[PDB]
Amino acid sequence: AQSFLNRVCGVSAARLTPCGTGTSTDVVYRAFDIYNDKVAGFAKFLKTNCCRFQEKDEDDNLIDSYFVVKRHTFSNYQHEETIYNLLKDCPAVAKHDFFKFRIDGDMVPHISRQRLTKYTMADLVYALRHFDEGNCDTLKEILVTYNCCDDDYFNKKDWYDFVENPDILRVYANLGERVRQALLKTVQFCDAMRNAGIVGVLTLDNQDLNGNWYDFGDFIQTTPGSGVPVVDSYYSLLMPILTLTRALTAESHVDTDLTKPYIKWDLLKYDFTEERLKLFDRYFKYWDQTYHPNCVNCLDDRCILHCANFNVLFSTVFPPTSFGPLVRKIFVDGVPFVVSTGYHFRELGVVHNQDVNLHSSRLSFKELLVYAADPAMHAASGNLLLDKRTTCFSVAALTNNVAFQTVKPGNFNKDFYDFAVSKGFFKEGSSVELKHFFFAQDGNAAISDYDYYRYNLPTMCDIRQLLFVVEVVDKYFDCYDGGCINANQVIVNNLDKSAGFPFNKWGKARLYYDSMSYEDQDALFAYTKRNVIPTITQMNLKYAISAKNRARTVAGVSICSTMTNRQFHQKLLKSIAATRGATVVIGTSKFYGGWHNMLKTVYSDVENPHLMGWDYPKCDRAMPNMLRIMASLVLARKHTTCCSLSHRFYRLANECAQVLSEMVMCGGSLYVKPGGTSSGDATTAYANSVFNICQAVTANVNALLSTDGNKIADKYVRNLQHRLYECLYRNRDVDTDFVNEFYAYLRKHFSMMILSDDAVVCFNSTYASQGLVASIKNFKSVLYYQNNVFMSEAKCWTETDLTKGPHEFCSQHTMLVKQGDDYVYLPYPDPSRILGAGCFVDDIVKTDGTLMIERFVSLAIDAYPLTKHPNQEYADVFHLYLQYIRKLHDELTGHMLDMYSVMLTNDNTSRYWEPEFYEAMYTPHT
Amino acid sequence: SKMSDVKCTSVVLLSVLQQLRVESSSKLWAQCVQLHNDILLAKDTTEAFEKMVSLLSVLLSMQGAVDINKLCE
Amino acid sequence: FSSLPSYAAFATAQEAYEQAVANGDSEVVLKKLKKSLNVAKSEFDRDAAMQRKLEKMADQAMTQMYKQARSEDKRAKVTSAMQTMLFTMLRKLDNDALNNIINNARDGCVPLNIIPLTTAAKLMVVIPDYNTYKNTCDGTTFTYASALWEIQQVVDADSKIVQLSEISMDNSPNLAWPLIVTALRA
Amino acid sequence: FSSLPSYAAFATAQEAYEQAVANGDSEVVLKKLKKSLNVAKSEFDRDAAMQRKLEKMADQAMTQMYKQARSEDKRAKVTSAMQTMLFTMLRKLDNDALNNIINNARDGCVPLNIIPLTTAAKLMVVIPDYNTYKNTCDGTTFTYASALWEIQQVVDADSKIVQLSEISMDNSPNLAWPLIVTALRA
RNA sequence: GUAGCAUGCUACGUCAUUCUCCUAAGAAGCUG
RNA sequence: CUCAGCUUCUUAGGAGAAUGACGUAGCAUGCUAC
Ligand SMILES: Nc1ncnc2c1ncn2[C@@H]1O[C@H](COP(=O)(O)OP(=O)(O)OP(=O)(O)O)[C@@H](O)[C@H]1O
Ligand SMILES: [Mg+2]
Ligand SMILES: [Zn+2]
Ligand SMILES: [Zn+2]
Repeated sequence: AQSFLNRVCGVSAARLTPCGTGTSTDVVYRAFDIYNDKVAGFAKFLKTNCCRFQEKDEDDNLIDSYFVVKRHTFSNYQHEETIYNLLKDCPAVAKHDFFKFRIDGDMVPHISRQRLTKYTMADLVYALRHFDEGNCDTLKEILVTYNCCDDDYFNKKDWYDFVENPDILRVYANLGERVRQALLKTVQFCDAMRNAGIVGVLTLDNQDLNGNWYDFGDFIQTTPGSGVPVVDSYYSLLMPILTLTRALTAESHVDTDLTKPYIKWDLLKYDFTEERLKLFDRYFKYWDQTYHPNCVNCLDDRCILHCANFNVLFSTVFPPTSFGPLVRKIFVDGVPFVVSTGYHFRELGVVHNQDVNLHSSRLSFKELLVYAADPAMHAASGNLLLDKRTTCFSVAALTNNVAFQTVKPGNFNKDFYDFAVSKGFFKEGSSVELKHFFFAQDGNAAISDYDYYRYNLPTMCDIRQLLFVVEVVDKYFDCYDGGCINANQVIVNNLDKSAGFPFNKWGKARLYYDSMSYEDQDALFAYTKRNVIPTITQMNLKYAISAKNRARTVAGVSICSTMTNRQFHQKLLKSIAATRGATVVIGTSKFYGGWHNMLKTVYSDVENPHLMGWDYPKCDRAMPNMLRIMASLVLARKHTTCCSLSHRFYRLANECAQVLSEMVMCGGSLYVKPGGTSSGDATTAYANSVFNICQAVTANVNALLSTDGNKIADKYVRNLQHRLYECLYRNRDVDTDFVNEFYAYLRKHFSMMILSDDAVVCFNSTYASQGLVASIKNFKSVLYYQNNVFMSEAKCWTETDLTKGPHEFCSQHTMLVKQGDDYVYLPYPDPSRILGAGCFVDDIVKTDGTLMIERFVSLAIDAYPLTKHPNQEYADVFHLYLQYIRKLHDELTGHMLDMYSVMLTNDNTSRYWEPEFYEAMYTPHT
Repeated sequence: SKMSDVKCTSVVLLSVLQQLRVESSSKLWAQCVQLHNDILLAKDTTEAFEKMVSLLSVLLSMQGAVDINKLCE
Repeated sequence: FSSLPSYAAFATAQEAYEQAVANGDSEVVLKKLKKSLNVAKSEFDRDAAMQRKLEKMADQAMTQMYKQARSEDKRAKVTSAMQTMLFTMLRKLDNDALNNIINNARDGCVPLNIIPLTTAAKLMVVIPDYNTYKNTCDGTTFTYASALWEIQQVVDADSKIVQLSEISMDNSPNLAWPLIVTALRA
Repeated sequence: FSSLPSYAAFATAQEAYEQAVANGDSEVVLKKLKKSLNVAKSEFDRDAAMQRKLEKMADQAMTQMYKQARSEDKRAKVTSAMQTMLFTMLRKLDNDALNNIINNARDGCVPLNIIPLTTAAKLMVVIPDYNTYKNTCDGTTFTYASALWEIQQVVDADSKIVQLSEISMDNSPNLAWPLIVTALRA
């Protein structure tokens, strides 16, 4: 073996310790992206052909430099020689050494390479894309072998989590430079092999962690002056890492290095189109598709989604004070107003209002509404603010003193607690115990809850994958009828709700829905279809009972935006709510056999079913901007016949300016939302359902493409993945003939039941074990790398038996019971929840049972199913509720008789303390 | 069943404190509210009783507002 | 739904029809009396329906008024009703520490600041009489909240430190009560 | 209706029915006018119903009109109110520096985030603890956003004025963090 | 064949309730 | 102080259906009178 080592390192003076066993191939198990005619996908392949050899420096030790000395046939060897000879000059390439050594009796060509790391960029993207703590040693080695973080940092509890410790981000950023180096050297490679007349496909698995490209077996020579690197399969699998590691962090420094002062961009610079184009031509020069810096010039929703995915990466370079509304000085009646005549979106680029009405004449109700909704004069007349409680940019402080709001403790119903403890409840060792209380918070409640947006990192997403997942997700929404409706066709449940800031100062939403007639509402909706209206959204504090002391703030979005978003999405949302049997079960009641119908729907002919499910850790705040934009797009695909491209883009811009990243008023002070859906917009539940379906489809795609493909014995599935890879990374336009095929495959082997962040799935278990459909590990990985949150074993679950049913959905457990001579699924809630609801109330008057009997009637309606629970105390909960309702009625009758010499007339109320009235709530008749 | 009674007592006591306008003192209100929250999510009984001691002491400090001589009975 | 003038006529018509069927009158007379019945009954039923609707309206108004009155009562006496419940539950718990501190507060021996719980504890108490002082303190130890605290400082009501030996039965009038005792956890 | 002229006709019927029935003679005529009374009643009832319907609609119309009026009035109110707010928040503009920054812009269009950062005459730092206070806001003057901010007043979470000498590492616990320092542009 | 009465039936006006649907309003509960 | 979904209870209005009843028009049959 000495001769082989000498030949390998003959030219290099460096030493060489053989990792292999005497000129024997070393076992290599990496993440080679592959696309052959009989194989496809981006999966961990056991390719054992390289002979890794390491270099030893003085004070013998092994640095991260290896010689990957593999063997090739003579024809491939000659082709590699010719291709390399035309790429020697370029520095973004490995210094190949081609040698001819006899092994036994013939000259097998021993091609070799120099100064190559142990892992490639494919391994880096695979470990960060498919990350399960059960097996993540490759990410450990990558982060420890490049000084990103000390090894001992891996002993921390939840080191990988983006919520338990945000410091993990600081670790990932240490990789960014390397990426941003290998993200630039590739361009050189491209350029070189475009000027050398070489055409081929660039793959991540042919690039080591310092940028060198070390494989030329798949290149053919076109005439010099021509040549096309195909980076669709490279820049798309590497795309989500460029924001996870903040690769373009060395772009805010002069000379673009980490050891120089940040560039001092003039405050007035709002249009960065030129810098965006320079960045695109610098890092993504050979991206085959047209990149529009401003998305107002984009062609279709699949283009507004391509160039917006680059603006989430190029907009992490520009200062955070350049975004938000662009203010211009208009003149009304002579007085100069300052108004938002545009918006510099972090994603949609710079957008200018089509009709900026400077030198106006007079302002009517709609004009005053648009001028008072936007934060132009709110942050133009307001003390500069440096609120250091939040890590989110603070624009201004409207008032002269900060406002601190506390959360009250929640009254206590002594009567019900006495009754329960007199009926044998609330003991030691009982399974049913109080765990739901009205928690209280200090004066930093609202701001501390709003500070949870720090989990909302700026996420760039794999675009070639999202542009297909969006087609499939719309396929899931293909059965609805949606569009734009007039002002007189809008249905609003409560007009007695807040109008948002500053409209909550003068009245409720009723006063702004009735004051301006349908004509003004339609004018305001057609205004948003060609103008961007920024708005302010309070962060109100929610007073609700829970088993955790989270504050649960909710965005009180402004009326000027809620009106228009309703007028835009109402038909589609109502059509989503009013259809039964669909994947989205919003609007489907759990009573009158609805739960059983849903459960049997999820089981729609799944070959080997057994369910799983999930609850996003923090959906509202952790949601990325790209996924929210995609949700707002696929909910606007129903307007193909009513709204043009420009109108739909301006509606997307309005939605982004009013929901996605809008400056909130969290206690008399304007802040800046990093991103993510606000939990007060007109499409919160349905947008969450869209995002959930998108994550599920992405998990399916990653599980079907991350399979080896050689061991798939189902020909149809093998070809399904072989065409899925083509439709993702080779095809460019929507392929309906395969989009519907894959949608059918999912709906067959992967059932779903989506209600916002609640998801129940009835995947075909045998396939999931095989790897042909999304398991729960796949969903965890997808959430990790796309949604930049880690999902632990407290939101997931998996029920191997259908009879028991889903472990939880909407916090209601499921049980199979014999009622009506047929086994039916009944949802029983958590008994502790019901006892807590009874014992603890919001208002002091709710602690007097006689006043609130309907409270207990409704609580018994919700708690009846426990009566059939095997545990005796679970049924005792419902029986106790019935007895307490009877006791309350007796007390009410006695009080009426004593206070007034009149007896309570009519006795229709005898139903409430008899179980018949509550079994009728789960009989499928009505 | 004292474990499930200290939590209700803590809720009642924090309500009583909030009625005494201890909420208009951010530092003391933060102390008492954190004590109450820790009492609620307590799986032990003795620890909840020590936090109950502290909360009741918060109530006792306000001698003027609460007369515990003739209304303790 | 009786006591109305229509029900009397209806009952008389019922009695007349009963007498007719007893006599087995002819079908023509039977029909005539049956229609006299049906008209009297049709009047009484209408009147009784009016009475029933009026009564249901009155009952709903009365119960709404009762709701209003009891809600106003519940809101009015909300402060004292919460303290009574608090002390009832405190007595029910019957813990040693809570009972001890409540008894001390009965005599006025309140704490100046929250009672700490750690070894590095700073507890300040007010001792307004020598009776409570001797009951609670004996030497250089202090009993409070079922806890032992070491007397670190004992300052009079005029901010003057007092040597421990000075406080005696014969020296009690000399000191200006109350005392303030600062102690640590033992 | 009760006063409707058709009532008179009905009355006549009843009057005749109250007269001829008293006589109880002439046979056929008694049977005839009874039907006429049924004719007298029916139409009258019908007319009554019609009138009642009209009355109901009239009431509804009035209510609707009244409702509209209220809305209009409220609309106007808000309009005026909203105008006032704008005017107020228009006058608080530091129009000198605001006009300077607008004119210095390339096309009169500048971000909103830089308006407070460049024309605001008062900074207001909310400091959650003391380490942050000494890091950023220390001294009687400091620098934020390239300006010389003069600390004008420090208040705590209770709105209690805090003298700059009270903010110390040793004395920090006894303060009610956060602190709201309302600096001023020099 | 006309007048009157009786039984039945079809249609319309009138009411009596019961049920269903729904238009709106109020109170409350649960779900993401 | 939010955005949607479902459920219970209460009140008012409208329509329809079921049964009970009155009145009128028409048809079948029966009866008194000429
Ligand atoms: N009261 C609400 N108002 C509006 N939206 C809500 C409300 N509660 C929940 N949501 C919306 O539903 C989604 C999830 O609600 P959920 O109650 O599960 O909170 P969560 O954010 O999932 O918190 P966690 O999972 O950590 O308990 C939220 O993401 C929010 O957008
Ligand atoms: Mg959740
Ligand atoms: Zn485009
Ligand atoms: Zn449309």
